[PDB]
Amino acid sequence: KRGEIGKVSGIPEEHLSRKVIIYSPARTATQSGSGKLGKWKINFVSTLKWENPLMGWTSTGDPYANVGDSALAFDSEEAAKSFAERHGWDYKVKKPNTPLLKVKSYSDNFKWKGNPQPE
Amino acid sequence: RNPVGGARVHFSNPEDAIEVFVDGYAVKVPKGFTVLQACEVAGVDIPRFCYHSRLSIAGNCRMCLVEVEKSPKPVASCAMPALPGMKIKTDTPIAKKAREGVMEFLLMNHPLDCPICDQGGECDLQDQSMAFGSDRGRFTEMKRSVVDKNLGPLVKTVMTRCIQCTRCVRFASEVAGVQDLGILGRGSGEEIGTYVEKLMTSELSGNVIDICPVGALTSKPFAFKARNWE
Amino acid sequence: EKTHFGGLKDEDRIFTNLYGLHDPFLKGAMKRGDWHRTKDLVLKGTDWIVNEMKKSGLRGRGGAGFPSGLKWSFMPKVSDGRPSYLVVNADESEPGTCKDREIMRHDPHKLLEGCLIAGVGMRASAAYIYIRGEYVNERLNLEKARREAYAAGLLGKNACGSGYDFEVYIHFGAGAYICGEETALLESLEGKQGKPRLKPPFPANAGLYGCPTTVTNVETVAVSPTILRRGPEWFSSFGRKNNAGTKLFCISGHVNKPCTVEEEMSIPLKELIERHCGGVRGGWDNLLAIIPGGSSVPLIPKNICEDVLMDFDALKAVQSGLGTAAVIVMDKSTDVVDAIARLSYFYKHESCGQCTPCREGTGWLWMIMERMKVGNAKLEEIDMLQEVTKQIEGHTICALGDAAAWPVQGLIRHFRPELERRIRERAERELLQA
Amino acid sequence: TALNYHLDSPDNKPDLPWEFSEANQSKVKEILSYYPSNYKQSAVIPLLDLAQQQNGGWLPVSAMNAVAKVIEVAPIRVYEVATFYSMFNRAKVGKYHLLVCGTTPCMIRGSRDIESALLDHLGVKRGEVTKDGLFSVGEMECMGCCVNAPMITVADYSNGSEGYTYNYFEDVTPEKVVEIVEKLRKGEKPPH
Amino acid sequence: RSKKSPMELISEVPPIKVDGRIVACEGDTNPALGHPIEFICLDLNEPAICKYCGLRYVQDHH
Amino acid sequence: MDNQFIFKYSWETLPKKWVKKMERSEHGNRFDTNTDYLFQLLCFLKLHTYTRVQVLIDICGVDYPSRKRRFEVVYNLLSTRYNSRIRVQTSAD
Ligand SMILES: Cc1cc2nc3c(=O)[nH]c(=O)nc-3n(C[C@H](O)[C@H](O)[C@H](O)COP(=O)(O)O)c2cc1C
Ligand code: SF4
Ligand code: SF4
Ligand code: SF4
Ligand code: FES
Ligand code: FES
Ligand SMILES: [Zn+2]
Repeated sequence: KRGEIGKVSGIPEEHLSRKVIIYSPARTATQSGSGKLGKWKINFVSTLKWENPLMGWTSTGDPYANVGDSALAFDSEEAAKSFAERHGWDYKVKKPNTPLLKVKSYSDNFKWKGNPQPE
Repeated sequence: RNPVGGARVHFSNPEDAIEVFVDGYAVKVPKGFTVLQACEVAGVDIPRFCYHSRLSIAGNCRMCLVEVEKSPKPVASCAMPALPGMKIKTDTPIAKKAREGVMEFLLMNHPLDCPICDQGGECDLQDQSMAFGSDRGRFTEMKRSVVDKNLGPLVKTVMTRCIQCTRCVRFASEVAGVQDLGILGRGSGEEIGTYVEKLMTSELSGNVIDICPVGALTSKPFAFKARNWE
Repeated sequence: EKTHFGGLKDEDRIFTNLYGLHDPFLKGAMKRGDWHRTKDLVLKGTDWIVNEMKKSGLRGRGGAGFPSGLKWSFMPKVSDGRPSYLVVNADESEPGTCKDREIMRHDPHKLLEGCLIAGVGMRASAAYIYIRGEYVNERLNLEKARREAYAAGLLGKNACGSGYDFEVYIHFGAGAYICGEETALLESLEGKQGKPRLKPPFPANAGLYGCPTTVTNVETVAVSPTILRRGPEWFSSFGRKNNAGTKLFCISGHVNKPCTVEEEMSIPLKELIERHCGGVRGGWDNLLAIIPGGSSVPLIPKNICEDVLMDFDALKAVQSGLGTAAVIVMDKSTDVVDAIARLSYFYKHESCGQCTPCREGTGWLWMIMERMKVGNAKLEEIDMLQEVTKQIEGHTICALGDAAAWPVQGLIRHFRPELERRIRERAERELLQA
Repeated sequence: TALNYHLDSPDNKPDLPWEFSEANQSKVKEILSYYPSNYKQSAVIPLLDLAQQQNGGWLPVSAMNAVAKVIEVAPIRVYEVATFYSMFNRAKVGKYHLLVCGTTPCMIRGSRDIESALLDHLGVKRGEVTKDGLFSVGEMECMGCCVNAPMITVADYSNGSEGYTYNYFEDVTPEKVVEIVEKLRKGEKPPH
Repeated sequence: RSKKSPMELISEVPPIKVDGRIVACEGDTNPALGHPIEFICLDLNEPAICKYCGLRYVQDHH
Repeated sequence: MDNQFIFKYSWETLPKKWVKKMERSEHGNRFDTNTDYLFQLLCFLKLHTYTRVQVLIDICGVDYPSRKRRFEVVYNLLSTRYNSRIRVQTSAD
């Protein structure tokens, strides 16, 4: 809806109907730092990537292969939604999963373990 | 400020919320919430090697040290419970020189096999060394070494590059539910292993690959296949 | 007096039979004043014992220095289902100290009386004595004494004829220096590796088996019964303000006939060395260095060991505290760098490798000081050693890291010029031979 | 030769059956009785020491599993305990385990002089048993005030859990230590 | 010769004899022109293979 | 002229409604003005006696795809006589 900016962008018209996914990438499991969170990106699904039959190089024909990764990063969900809405893409927002901080204490390691009652 | 990583704080008791000063910015946290978690609430990210939010708290590796105004020694923020009205200090010369001093000890016996480490691009040791570390490097003598003992067809182990953070041991003892991995020895030269020929036979036994920060435990099927950036 | 706190009359001493001149079993202890109407002593209740201990000013031995009254008062007054325990730190590691094995070899019933008195003054259902693993004969003798006391109704249910119940068990380690720590003691006694736990979970709230407990030295509890019987006011007379009492000194080193006598608290070092244990070998003229107390404290050179008082605060003001009170003197005939290097190797050997600064820092200290023992290092390595010791100190879990950093700092502060001398002479040799 | 891994050997392997002796069973029960029933893991140190005494001075992997079954814990939790403490040998030692000079309170007085005599009188390196399984040389820790720099230490593993004895000898001499070795060769014990 | 790939060509080099618990491998005799130094604990009876070079080190003693 | 002197004088001399946002630092004096006052501000900076900005270095442009005014055109200027460098930037769409 409201693809006027999409119309005036000048990009090929056939790429204005692409379905896109909006999400905030989660923290990687292999690292414990949280310096790569809170930034939203549009995920064009550049699925088609065949293999060059000369050297095994990965060829592609999708112009949006790495745009959403290398560039085009948004500081908020609203900005990304407004951007996709302005360019007339059928976006689909995926809310991120956030950790739930729980009361954790060192002393919980060392519990009385009850009373040696017969059982 | 907003919590780092979007972490949600669940106040099971609205009345009990002690107010602390992480770096001069007062925040409210419930009972418990060790100094590390209080800083996590206030948007401050503290280095950590032994502390996993899913396992029991251990105090080794002394990397999350911070300075408290009413404390002579730097305290382990990952273990010291929060108290009302603390004046915590993170960006302080004491709390910094603590971190470089600890990480120098961490790196003094680490092997020089970064180009062949399967966790080269996503290692917490080097990523934190670039930020919270001194660039010079002072150690010059001979390092130690540990031989590699096979365990499992899908967990490739190089225990030479293993900081003894005991995270794998706690995971195997608590989450996995099978007690096969333990810490053996005393002093400089303690090893971690099964002490026998047994392999890790558990359904969720492949999670030791991610939970171990350094490249000591890495997946065997993914041995040297690709780097994280590609 | 106040002018000089030196010399006991040999009848004011409380550790009789210290030389093993008489029987150490129940009969000898009974004839020497043990198990003397202890039921009357325990029937005044817990509060009276704690108040008397506070009045007596009994500073905790074993190197901690914490007052015993304050430590005992920390135990809870009401039992919330969890019984309270008592652990006696009989692990006499850190060699050069032989006072605890002498106490348990010759005065076992005194230790049993002290532990019972402590368990009356702290609401402890049972008490555990953790004997060092190497003390096999001592453990067997103390077990015999314990069963002798049990057969006499002195322990067990209805202890000493009163309504109080006390069970005394025996546990022995397997040769680990770190097991002597306050918390690694409880970890080992719980059935796992002896690695210390973090401090904020204090043993007064979660100790042995997750139950509140208090750890006290065997020497500190052995003086508990005699203090109450002889009166707290009498005990406070020996020494000076807030740190009075009688301390056992295990003198050793380059001296002739080293003794292990018990004397006053604020004993002058010169008087103690030159009165009991003859004199330092070669005379006082050499007196290269001396470690006051155990080896876990910084060294004191020749200049500042004169007119020094063997008190906790008096020594602490000299940046070298008093630990187990077993001095090791060094004559000028021997080098000081080699002894400290061997001490650093010992600290590297016994470190339980839990936290990073102690696990790696002690090894680094050993390597650096082995290198400089032959002088094979640059001149700037001394400041590097100082910085490494500063990094190790204060960032560890237990006090062994500080106990390993302190001797190096003591050597550097007082005996630095020897290091430059060795380094320079080795440099001259290297340039002379090609 | 202190290692933290097994590499199964025909002398010690997990499949071998190890059981506490009938005389030692009463001692096992007495040891277990000193601790609450739910906290049976606390008896690991006394049980391991008793098992080492019974076997003859060394702790095989099967004895560790037997102790683990006795206290009902995972066998790794007993491997950790056995490896941590410097009193469980985990490697075969002859009937007598000689212990050699100690640390720096003693090395100040010249501890490290009496080390080669014990080795060349039997022709075996440290940690290696003689041709017959009687003597071995290992390291020790000083009990305390080590005024006599040359000391030796013996462990009577010949009789087993019954005649086990751990004595410390003071003021040892290179010919005196040979005299003690010969005295222990026939069977009689020296005076301490 | 070129019919022998490094896979089957590095295995024909006999293992190095060295005393001690560990050995430092640098690749070339000049440290700057080799690989990063790699201390390996050669305690197992199998030769310990350097991860960079592929050279095998075995303990002469025992 | 000194960088802080340009700061003080220009901020005092300029009409207040022209400059929405302005910044002083070692990197460079910045005048973030509105999109319609840009011509007038440039004319004032070109002709005023104390601030004689005679040469325009370049007209830049930065794309911020996260704000309502996506683009931002930057005008780098130079005063040859007084040896100063001023930077004026606005927001576009
Ligand atoms: C590394 C370390 C080793 C220790 N070893 C002993 C020891 O062998 N014997 C002892 O009585 N105290 C030792 N201590 C001091 C203990 O903390 C002490 O036994 C305990 O705190 C009781 O002290 P108290 O007698 O003042 O109550 C050691 C402390 C540390 C940090
Ligand atoms: S674990 Fe990290 S620091 Fe160690 S070699 Fe691998 S990438 Fe380098
Ligand atoms: S193997 Fe990994 S998880 Fe386990 S202690 Fe070593 S670094 Fe930590
Ligand atoms: S400082 Fe040393 S002895 Fe103390 S807990 Fe840490 S590693 Fe163990
Ligand atoms: S991360 Fe907290 S002490 Fe290791
Ligand atoms: S430790 Fe060997 S003489 Fe005392
Ligand atoms: Zn190599």
